[PDB]
Formats: sequence, C-alpha cells, structure tokens
Amino acid sequence: DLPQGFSALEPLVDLPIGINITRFQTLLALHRA
Amino acid sequence: RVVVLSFELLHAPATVCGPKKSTNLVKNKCVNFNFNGLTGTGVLTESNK
Repeated sequence: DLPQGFSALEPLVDLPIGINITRFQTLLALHRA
Repeated sequence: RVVVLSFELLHAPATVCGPKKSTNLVKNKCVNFNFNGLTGTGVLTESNK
C-alpha cells in the first residue's frame, strides 16, 4: 500500500564492486510476500 | 621471513583503494586549509548549523 506522502531516501551504503549487472532477482527464507 | 609485495595495475577499474595526516586546527585566523582534499583559504569559525 504505497500511501500518498513524501519521504526521502537517505543513502545507506555505496560499494566499489566494479562489475557489470544485467539481471537481478530476489530470494526467500523457508525451512522445510 | 621476507615477502615480495606486488602492487599491480591491470585492465581492471581502480574502484578499490586507501589514505591519512593531522595538525591541530587554528581558529579565527586567515589560513589556508585542506580538509580531506577540499582546499581553500579563509577564516574558520564555530557554527551552530
């Protein structure tokens, strides 16, 4: 539920990895959204 | 025990690195300063911002 309002995103981390990123995904935690 | 350290530059971006030095700061005096690579000349004063 993205509400109506204004908020700024203060920088958290920057890292000099220096590789190419072309795709992305996410992962979940389950032990046998 | 002697180690031959290698400082190598290759076809890789220089993204990853390091640095340092420190003299007691003066105040209320026309001086030229170097703050972490930001260089200038002026008078430094205590501020409430």
